[PDB]
Amino acid sequence: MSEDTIIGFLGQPVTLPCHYLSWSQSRNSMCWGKGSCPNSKCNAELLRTDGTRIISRKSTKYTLLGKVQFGEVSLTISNTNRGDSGVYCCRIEVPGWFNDVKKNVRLELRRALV
Repeated sequence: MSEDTIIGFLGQPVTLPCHYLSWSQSRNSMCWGKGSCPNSKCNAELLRTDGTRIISRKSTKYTLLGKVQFGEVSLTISNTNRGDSGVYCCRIEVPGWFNDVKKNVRLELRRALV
């Protein structure tokens, strides 16, 4: 496929898309990280859930605005700066081996009439 790319401003919020309406608190967990998806878990982890909610975070820059129990786990970065560009990884953890859903998301950050 094509992966998906998000265009956003600087000093402004941004939301990386990522769902899984197939979600279950009793079996699913999830993490966001900077960079392409590793072979296991997230690298430069920025957000982590436990099936029903956020359990860890890199800082109050990252947050999940949707509902974690309904698979709405789209990352929302708070103040954005040119440093946040790049590929991010959304990894929805499905148990067993080899079944996880990894999704790489690019993020371009531009300026306006400033």
